[PDB]
Amino acid sequence: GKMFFVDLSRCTACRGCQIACKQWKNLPAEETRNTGSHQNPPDLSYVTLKTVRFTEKSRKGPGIDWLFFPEQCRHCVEPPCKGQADVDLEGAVVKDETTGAVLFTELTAKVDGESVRSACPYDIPRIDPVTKRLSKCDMCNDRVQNGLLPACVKTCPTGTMNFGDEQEMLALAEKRLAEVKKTYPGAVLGDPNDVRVVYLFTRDPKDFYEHAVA
Amino acid sequence: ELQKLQWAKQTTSICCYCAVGCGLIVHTAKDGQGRAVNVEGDPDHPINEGSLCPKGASIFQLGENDQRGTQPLYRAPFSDTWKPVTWDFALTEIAKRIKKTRDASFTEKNAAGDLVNRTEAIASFGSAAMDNEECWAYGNILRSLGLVYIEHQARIXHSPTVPALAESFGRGAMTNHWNDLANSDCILIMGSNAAENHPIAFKWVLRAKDKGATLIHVDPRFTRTSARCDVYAPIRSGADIPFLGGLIKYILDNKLYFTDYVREYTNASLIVGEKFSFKDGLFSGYDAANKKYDKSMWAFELDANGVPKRDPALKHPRCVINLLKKHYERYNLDKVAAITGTSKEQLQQVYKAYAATGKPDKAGTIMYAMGWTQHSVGVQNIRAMAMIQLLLGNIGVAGGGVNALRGESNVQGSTDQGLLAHIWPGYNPVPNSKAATLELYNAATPQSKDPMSVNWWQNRPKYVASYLKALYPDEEPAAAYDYLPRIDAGRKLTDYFWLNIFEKMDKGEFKGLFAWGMNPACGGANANKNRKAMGKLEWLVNVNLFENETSSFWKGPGMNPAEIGTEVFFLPCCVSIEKEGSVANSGRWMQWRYRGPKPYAETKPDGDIMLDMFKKVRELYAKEGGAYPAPIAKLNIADWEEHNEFSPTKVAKLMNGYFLKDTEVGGKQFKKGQQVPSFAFLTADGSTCSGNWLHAGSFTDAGNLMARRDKTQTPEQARIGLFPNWSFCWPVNRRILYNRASVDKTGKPWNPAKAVIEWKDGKWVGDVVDGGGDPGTKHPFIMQTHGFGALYGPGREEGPFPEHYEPLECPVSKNPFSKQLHNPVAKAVCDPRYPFIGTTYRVTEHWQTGLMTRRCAWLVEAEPQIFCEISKELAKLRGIGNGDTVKVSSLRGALEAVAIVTERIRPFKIEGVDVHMVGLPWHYGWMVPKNGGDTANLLTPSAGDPNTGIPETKAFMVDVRKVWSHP
Ligand SMILES: Nc1nc2c(c(=O)[nH]1)N[C@H]1C(S)=C(S)[C@@H](COP(=O)(O)OP(=O)(O)OC[C@H]3O[C@@H](n4cnc5c(=O)[nH]c(N)nc54)[C@H](O)[C@@H]3O)O[C@H]1N2
Ligand SMILES: Nc1nc2c(c(=O)[nH]1)N[C@H]1C(S)=C(S)[C@@H](COP(=O)(O)OP(=O)(O)OC[C@H]3O[C@@H](n4cnc5c(=O)[nH]c(N)nc54)[C@H](O)[C@@H]3O)O[C@H]1N2
Ligand code: SF4
Ligand code: SF4
Ligand code: SF4
Ligand code: SF4
Ligand SMILES: [S]
Ligand SMILES: [W+6]
Repeated sequence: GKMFFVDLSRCTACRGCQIACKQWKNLPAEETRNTGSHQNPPDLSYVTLKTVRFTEKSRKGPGIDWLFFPEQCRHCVEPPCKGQADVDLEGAVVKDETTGAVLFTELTAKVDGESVRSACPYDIPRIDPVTKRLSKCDMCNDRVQNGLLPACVKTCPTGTMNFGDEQEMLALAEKRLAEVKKTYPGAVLGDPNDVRVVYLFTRDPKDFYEHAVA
Repeated sequence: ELQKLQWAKQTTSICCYCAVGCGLIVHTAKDGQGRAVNVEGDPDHPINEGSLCPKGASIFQLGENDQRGTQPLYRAPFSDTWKPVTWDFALTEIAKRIKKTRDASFTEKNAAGDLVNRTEAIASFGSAAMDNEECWAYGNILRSLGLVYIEHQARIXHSPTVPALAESFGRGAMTNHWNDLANSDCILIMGSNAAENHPIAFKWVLRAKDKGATLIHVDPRFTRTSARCDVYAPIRSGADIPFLGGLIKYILDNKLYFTDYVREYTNASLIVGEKFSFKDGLFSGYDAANKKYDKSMWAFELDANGVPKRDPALKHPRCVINLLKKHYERYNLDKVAAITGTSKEQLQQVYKAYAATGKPDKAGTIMYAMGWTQHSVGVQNIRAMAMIQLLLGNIGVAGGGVNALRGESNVQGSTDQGLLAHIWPGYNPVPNSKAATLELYNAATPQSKDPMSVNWWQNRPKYVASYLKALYPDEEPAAAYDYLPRIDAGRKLTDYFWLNIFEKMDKGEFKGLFAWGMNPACGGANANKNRKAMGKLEWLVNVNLFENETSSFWKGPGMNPAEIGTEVFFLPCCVSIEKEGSVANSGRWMQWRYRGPKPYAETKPDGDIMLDMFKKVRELYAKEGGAYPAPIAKLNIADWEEHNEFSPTKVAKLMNGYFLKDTEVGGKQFKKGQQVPSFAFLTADGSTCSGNWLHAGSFTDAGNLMARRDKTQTPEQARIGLFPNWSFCWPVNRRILYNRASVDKTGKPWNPAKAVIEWKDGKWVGDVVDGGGDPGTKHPFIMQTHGFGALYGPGREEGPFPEHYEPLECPVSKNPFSKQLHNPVAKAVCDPRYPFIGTTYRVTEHWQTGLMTRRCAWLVEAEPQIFCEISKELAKLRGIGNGDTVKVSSLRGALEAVAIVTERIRPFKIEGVDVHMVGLPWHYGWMVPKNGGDTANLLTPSAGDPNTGIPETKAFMVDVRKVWSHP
């Protein structure tokens, strides 16, 4: 299967990834306001599969710890969203057995949407109010199966976004965790045995987002 | 197969935003015959490797955008409505406006009765956003029309600091290039927010860190850059010279300078004359009545041949380096810490890390962009960086350089093409009234008697001749010389620049303005004053992608169309991906891009617009006569066109240049019609044309070298990332300028592991050598008169060594280094109702005034509204909560913004008082989006720096007040 390694110690919050996801899928923009933050859209929605969350933490001395979290579906090895949707209808949520992508179909309109979100330990699933379809990151599974990197991975200038075979990406995550701990001692990988989107957090993942880890 | 791309033609392009020069792939429907369907990164491009920031990444949405101009619009005097109109009408009516204004205002001779052949009732603004071929053509059209008031973007952010690099190294350009950053051992980012403003730069910065590099951010604010550096050092606004002077003292005191480099390749050994002195903040030669220096007091002592004397031992008390040591002894850590607000401990950390790159096996680079360098001593700030780099042996080396980051995708090119008042293309000066012949023009070029000084500018007469032979190939250069307009020798040079253009407009002194690819209604400081002043024009040609605050100033806030007589022609141009041409990035990479989709609707490439507009002026002169027709009538536009259209390919071959007849040059036979293979083979006698001597080598008989997409590298090229076969850089594909300084006098690299060039088997291997000659036979700075990197720079108006003079007028009363508080060769009101230091800056998601990015829904999505960043301390003082609406006011205007309260802004400790900085983006404008807010330039003064002729956008006094809500 495939896997993302996301090294948050390299992220400049340029939000190339957030634009690249919408450009590839031709997703519409939300109506947004500034409410005292660079963060926008403020949350995932039916039309936003990835948003970069900004959190500011004080540190002693000059500056802050500025925490950037480009949030997306984790493509869980054993996805509970599927387990819950499979209660109401099989084929609403499937698994590509080649890539490991967890994929919502048009039959998500025929299952209990709110229950599927509730079963997501990462609170990823989002519901269209008109159609009641569910949307999320789909791993750019079409691009992946046609030799291309996912849009958000290709666009990322810093080396934050990494993608490939799960064995190469786990080995990369381990090797990089050892190096990054030298400068960021509280560095951890997010749920690295359970997910296909493996974040390296520079400190306690919850500081980045309430749902950063299960 | 991906359905989205299945039947679409793939072409390559170059990002239309910042000067990184990232590569794009464009997919166009119907195998090229349709609209764009996709735009993303070019995986094969060596700079971005397929990565894009949200601006590059949203170019699909910029191009395929139903808000774009569709055809020419017309606004009649006093009219409150646009009138859709044809191209034939618009360009016929404009051709008539030009001729009328020109005829009515042409001066064949000035008051002194000297030949000038110029119009002073037309100005032009723009543009760094145009292709290199369009920039070159546009300048030559304006000059053949006799304009002198020709300005653009570069004047605002770059022209204030470019002299620092020309004085120090002999050229104004960024010394290295983006990939080269990965070779640095210590990266000092100071007056740059590169992670936000040159985002793909951080690919290469973080790769340096991977190989052991220390990343240092020195900035008044904590930014997205600061988050990814090892060291964030806060500096209070305008304390950069003290910061850098302290580093100079530190390097000198601790002998961390690279002696062999300093002795041979800098002017450290040159004997300064007895008339040079510094006391009490003043250099010798000070005329206190006129606040200007007699620079002859700063002259070197000369030998019998007129060559500056040297003590290679560096012992003579009047050796530059001994004078340098004496000058900087005042910049001790306690004084520098007190004025910068940087902790003594953090100063020592940064000084130690950076000065460690004095060792030959380590390289340090300084990255600066605009920062706060627009003020009268900005040029001395950059001088100090250049001096630090010359002391540490960091000029000419991989991972070194002064990386002066360019702003716009083609601001390098647009400067190269002479879209500023004082320069023709190739940095040949615009003649003044006293330069009455070509011979007199050429006599002003300084000569050297030192046989080791290449002094390459001595070749100028070949470049001026070849450039005249490009505009007028049937004329002798000496005759052609009289066709081009001249500035008054008596007049202060800055009277012809950006800010005086606005001042004049507001005095009613211009009939016509071209706002060609600029949004002055938002980009100019003091927007209230400039929006009023545009009313005082008779006519305005605005060429842009969208309707905007400039095209439509007449129906802007508080305006009455009825009362405003300005006739406006809005001419819609096509986006970057809809045309062919080249853009020159910050590293001087001249990169060819191709059309994806055809121009949207009836939009046109700038090239077609300007050529059709001119062709109509030409024929309208051929049938009515009128003022001095010769320049217009004889201008060689044949070479600019193919198939009844502007030809990027043919303009690029003319700019490179070709032999106008059979010529023997440099011991070689060249046939008529052949391309000039290099500026080395240009002549002064009319055998050659070249639109731009820097372009000689870019488009040869081997073909279009700008269009090369070849990643072939030797091991030594690949080790430092020269990519010599990927596009082409001026001059003659020298990727790292001054690279002769990277080797010893035998031609062996100081740092073999990062060799730039190396003498092997009687040749220079690696980069193209910056100056021909056997090892040890030439001084390494070939564009300098004397040939050396200048630690002592006596051409500078403020003195030959940088000295702290307080840029922050209002809150500062004490200079701890001298009795001279302010710049003695350069009045702010400091009204106490405005206690806070206002500043403006960018965010990653928006571009310039936002004219482009406020039309992009994904960028508005991320950054929908003007905001005001303030400290928790200023929040607490003004009872402002995060998300509260606030009113930001100055003497010049007022606006509302959303407060962002953040520890990313801290108070500055100035003379035991907390002084508060207020930050705004200048990306917003009344036209779009709904509720986006207006320009931060409502608040900024026009007043302007006496020296640089640029107003203050980085430190201007404001108040911020909570705008109250219903309980
Ligand atoms: N995203 C994006 N990128 C852009 C642009 C854009 O609009 N948006 N515009 C482009 C253009 S045309 C230009 S010229 C460049 C400009 O590029 P930059 O110079 O990077 O632009 P700014 O953000 O205006 O200023 C850089 C930094 O200077 C700091 N600064 C302010 N005052 C001082 C001071 O006294 N000392 C020091 N050391 N730092 C100070 C500010 O806090 C800010 O973080 O950016 C280019 N790139
Ligand atoms: N307060 C404040 N003011 C500033 C600054 C700041 O930091 N603070 N920054 C200053 C700087 S560094 C600069 S460079 C200026 C920039 O000021 P402007 O140049 O006036 O800014 P824009 O017009 O927003 O950006 C350039 C224009 O190029 C246009 N363009 C794009 N492609 C094409 C094309 O193919 N042809 C043509 N003809 N036009 C095209 C875009 O639509 C856009 O209008 O602003 C300056 N003003
Ligand atoms: S593209 Fe990369 S650096 Fe930019 S915000 Fe996304 S993950 Fe971070
Ligand atoms: S993998 Fe594809 S769908 Fe998922 S966040 Fe990235 S661009 Fe969007
Ligand atoms: S993150 Fe949530 S939506 Fe994505 S696979 Fe796991 S359980 Fe399903
Ligand atoms: S704006 Fe600059 S960094 Fe971003 S994609 Fe364009 S050239 Fe590259
Ligand atoms: S610029
Ligand atoms: W600029």
